[PDB]
Amino acid sequence: TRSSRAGLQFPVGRVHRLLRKGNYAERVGAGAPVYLAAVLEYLTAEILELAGNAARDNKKTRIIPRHLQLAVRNDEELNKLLGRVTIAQGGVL
Amino acid sequence: RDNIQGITKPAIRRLARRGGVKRISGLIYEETRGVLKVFLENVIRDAVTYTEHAKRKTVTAMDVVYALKRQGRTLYGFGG
Amino acid sequence: TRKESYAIYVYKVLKQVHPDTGISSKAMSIMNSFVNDVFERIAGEASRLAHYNKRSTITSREIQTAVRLLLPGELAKHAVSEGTKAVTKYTSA
Amino acid sequence: ELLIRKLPFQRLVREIAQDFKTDLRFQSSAVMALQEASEAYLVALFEDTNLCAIHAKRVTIMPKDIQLARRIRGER
Amino acid sequence: DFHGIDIVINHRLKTSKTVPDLNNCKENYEFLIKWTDESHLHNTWETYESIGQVRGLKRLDNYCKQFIIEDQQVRLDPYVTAEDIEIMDMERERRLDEFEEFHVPERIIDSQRASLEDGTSQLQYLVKWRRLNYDEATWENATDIVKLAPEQVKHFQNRENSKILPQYSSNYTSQRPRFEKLSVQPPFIKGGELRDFQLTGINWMAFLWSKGDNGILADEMGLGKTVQTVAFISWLIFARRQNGPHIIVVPLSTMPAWLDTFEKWAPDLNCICYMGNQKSRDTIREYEFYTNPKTMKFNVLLTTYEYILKDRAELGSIKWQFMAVDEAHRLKNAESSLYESLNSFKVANRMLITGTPLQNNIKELAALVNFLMPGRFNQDEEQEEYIHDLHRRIQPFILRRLKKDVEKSLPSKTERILRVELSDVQTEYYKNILTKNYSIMNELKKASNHPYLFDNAEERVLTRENVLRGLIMSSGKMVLLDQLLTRLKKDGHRVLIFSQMVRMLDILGDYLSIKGINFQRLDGTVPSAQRRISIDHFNSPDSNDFVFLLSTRAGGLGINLMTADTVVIFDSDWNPQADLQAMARAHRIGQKNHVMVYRLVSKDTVEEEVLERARKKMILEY
DNA sequence: ATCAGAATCCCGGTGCCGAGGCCGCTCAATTGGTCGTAGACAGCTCTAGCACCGCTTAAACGCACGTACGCGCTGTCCCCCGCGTTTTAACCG
DNA sequence: AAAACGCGGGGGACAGCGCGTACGTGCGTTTAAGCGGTGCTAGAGCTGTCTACGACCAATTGAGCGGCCTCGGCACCGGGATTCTGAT
Ligand SMILES: Nc1ncnc2c1ncn2[C@@H]1O[C@H](COP(=O)(O)OP(=O)(O)O)[C@@H](O)[C@H]1O
Ligand code: BEF
Repeated sequence: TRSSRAGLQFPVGRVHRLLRKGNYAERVGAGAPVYLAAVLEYLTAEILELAGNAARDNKKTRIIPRHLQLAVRNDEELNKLLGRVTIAQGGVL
Repeated sequence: RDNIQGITKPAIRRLARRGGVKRISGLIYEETRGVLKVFLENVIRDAVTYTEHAKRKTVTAMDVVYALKRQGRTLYGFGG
Repeated sequence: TRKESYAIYVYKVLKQVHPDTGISSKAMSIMNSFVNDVFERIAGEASRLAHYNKRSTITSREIQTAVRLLLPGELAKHAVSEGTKAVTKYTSA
Repeated sequence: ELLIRKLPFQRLVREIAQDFKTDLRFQSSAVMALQEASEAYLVALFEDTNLCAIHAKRVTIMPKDIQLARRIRGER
Repeated sequence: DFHGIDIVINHRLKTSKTVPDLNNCKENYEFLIKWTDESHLHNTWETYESIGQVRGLKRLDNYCKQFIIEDQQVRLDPYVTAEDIEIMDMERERRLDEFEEFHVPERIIDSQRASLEDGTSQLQYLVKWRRLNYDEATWENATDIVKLAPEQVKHFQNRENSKILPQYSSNYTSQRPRFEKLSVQPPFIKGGELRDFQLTGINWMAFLWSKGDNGILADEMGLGKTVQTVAFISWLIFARRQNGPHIIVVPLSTMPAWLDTFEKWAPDLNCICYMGNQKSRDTIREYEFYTNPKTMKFNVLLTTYEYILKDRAELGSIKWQFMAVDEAHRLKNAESSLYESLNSFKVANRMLITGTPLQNNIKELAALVNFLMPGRFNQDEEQEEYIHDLHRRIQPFILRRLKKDVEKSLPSKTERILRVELSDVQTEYYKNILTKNYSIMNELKKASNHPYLFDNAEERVLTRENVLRGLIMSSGKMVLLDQLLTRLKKDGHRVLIFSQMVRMLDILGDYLSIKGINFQRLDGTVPSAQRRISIDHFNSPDSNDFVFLLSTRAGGLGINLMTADTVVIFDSDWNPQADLQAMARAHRIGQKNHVMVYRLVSKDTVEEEVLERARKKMILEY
């Protein structure tokens, strides 16, 4: 598996498949899917880490909309990345 | 009554308190129904256009999400 | 039926970063839609850039520029760094 | 939990969609998405309106406050 | 916590105009108030000056204003008619009777001793009054209670020192003792006059209990299935010493019937009704268990489906020996949250009761069988064998009895279908809803029944005369209804009308109020108390009501309607079993009038298809 | 109520640069044909989200009451206008 | 041609003080609405057959692009008429 040999948790192969099938360009470089999977994995890891931290602060083992939205909105970084975005069932800071 | 009045004064109240409003004027409520009304017209218009293109006689959560994403507020949770 | 979602991979990343915590169907849907949004944005940026440079192929440097434009900053360096480690380690094997 | 009120919202949505099309047939997920989006919009707008009142040296929001918020957003 | 007006009883003139003014009311009229946190019999006459500033004054004003408007339109209004005053004093006397009976106790819960200002450790009885749930329950004076109802205090003492308590209930589940085929009424049953078929059912269900497996009482609606249930509960609690708690879950509107049956066929046996608001639940929790860090005293607990669902967890702890469901037709859906809840309930033995065992599709019968006994359960010619082998397999586990073979005294049941012609307005609405721009099969049903159901059909067809002529002539169904109602009034018969739509019932009620007939209505939105009052009035020996308006299943599942002769079904409910179950509300064993069933059908409409396809469901009963 | 004093404004004069036309021959257009395969169409099984009704009961409506704040008015005094004058950075060959 | 300093000066900021409409706050009603439960049956969502549709490829040519070249038209000026503006 390309992902397993890559040591990234995201599907490099399926990312390549969608880049081909998404009419994005006629040919796709070998490293582009790899790089994109790496960045997606990194952003997911960052957000999940922040969500887990919010859940710990709230003394809950379960990561719920309010945990995720509270992470995104407290953190200025993700806040400016997803400012004009709304998380379903998510509460106000 | 007409269902525009279905959005009750307590509902407008709770919205305002969440957004941080300390006090709400009696004139606020009609206009909140108005802005809610126009936003729903816009989003439902795009959603219905999506279904009409799709030859689908059923508005779909993906259609609503796509409409909102164009209007500039992407909605997460109902993706597919 | 085969459904297009980033379920198992988000699970894997979450266990890596927080082994005890789990994520439910709804929150997986939130993560899946978020990853799809970010990924669509990056891919659209890459295609637009390849177009404006009159280049008819996509690659790690396209995604370099896309990630650097999109991510606001102080994760731009991190995303670039992890993507680069992935792509050099790819081009080796 | 959600606060714009479920069945009233669904009927409001139904008659709004009635004008754009007939025998139009929503989904439960679609209604939920609509309500959540409208909730988010209105909470943002009341946040803006309260900024406007606080800047005008007022605690209670007003019509003029919400119209200020809207015509600086730009949909108006 | 602090004394203040909570309910107001009645009014009177302190010492001997059209619209009394505030001063006129305050001085001349005097009001019988109840105080908060007091019994409903510790009432007192009162006046504004004496009460002073105290909470509940808003309710003193609201009731006084209702009194002023009432005095205005009794007779001093310009419009006076005999029917109007009849309705006014009728509702007045009903309200008086209900409040008068709100004084007397129904049961006593516990006795506690408390020091007063004088230091006496006088005893106090917590007492539930009639027509009340356990909420708003007060500690009344023991002396007053014993004087007012010594019999209830005796029943109370027998209950607390009862030899029938669960705590030493025997545990025969290791091996159930083998019984003897009973041929006579056991002397425990203090109702008398149990029927031979009812004894046969008791022994069948006892044999099944002894063998250990379970069964469904499939005797058709109106064979005293409730009486068999009470007899067998008494049988378990006496013949087999299984005192431990039993749970009966019944449809609402039949809960008072179940109290009446339990008390009259087993007065010594304790039952606790489980409904009311959260305070009613809490006052039950105060009594159903002891204040200790566990034993149950209640021999039986009666409740409804909604309350089961709500208090699933808290009731789920209680080891139930016998859980019995009345009208086992809401258990036909495996996905039903009541289905999951009852499976989650920790029950030794389950019993199901249903007039109609086999529902629309075989999957429902399968679901019922599986929940009876979990883990133990197409081509035409293979099917013909398969249905019969499934039937043969379930016969030992089912008991069904037909009204024709037994209870000969029950007069025969006659059912007739009246094909009605669609009126012009209905036809016009029909063609309109077969297109757009008049301004789903539901709309066809509404148009076929009566066009007033639609939002603004009032103006389309339309003083006192005009409204009635419009309402009658708008529906040919209503025209036939008029001819039958006048014929039945001439014949002195009594009728009950089953309509699917609450709006149909509202139209019928407006019609009958206009024409002047006295009726009684029972519906889902009706609170439990006034439903019971409605049933008591229509079943009383004297009854000025000739028409009983009913939904198909609110009053057409488990309610008793002695003293009715005609059942008019406006429309099939897509389920012939539910139609039959409503039809058997007047064909009880207690009827000596030869009930005749008129089912109204509109010609060249959806109802013909509905009947043609319910015919398939009838054929599958074989 | 009045007319003087700046700014705005009307016309038309001369100069310059870009618009719009023309010309050639570049490049992609336009037939003409072929092949593969995406969609239209037809048909089936099965989902699911109507329409309503129970039932309990949280929530909304109406009304009444008290008082914190909206809006107005007045007063003072900081903080800009609106020049004129003097630097200053910029102006485009 | 514009920026930058400086002075007097008018206008308006900001604060205070009062009153009264309007607001929030109980008090319980009536309302309607989860959250079950009914029976649909519209219309998916999916598959399979076969056609017209569209993607590529030469071969032919005619619209567009760059270059080149005129001259209307716009910006420009001075001078003359228009104008809205206090000021007393
Ligand atoms: N042997 C009997 N003696 C007196 N009343 C009876 C007897 N059998 C039946 N009844 C009456 O018939 C009514 C209906 O019982 P049934 O329809 O069989 O069950 P359910 O009451 O659950 O519908 C009861 O309310 C009861 O009062
Ligand atoms: F037997 Be019926 F349900 F009264």
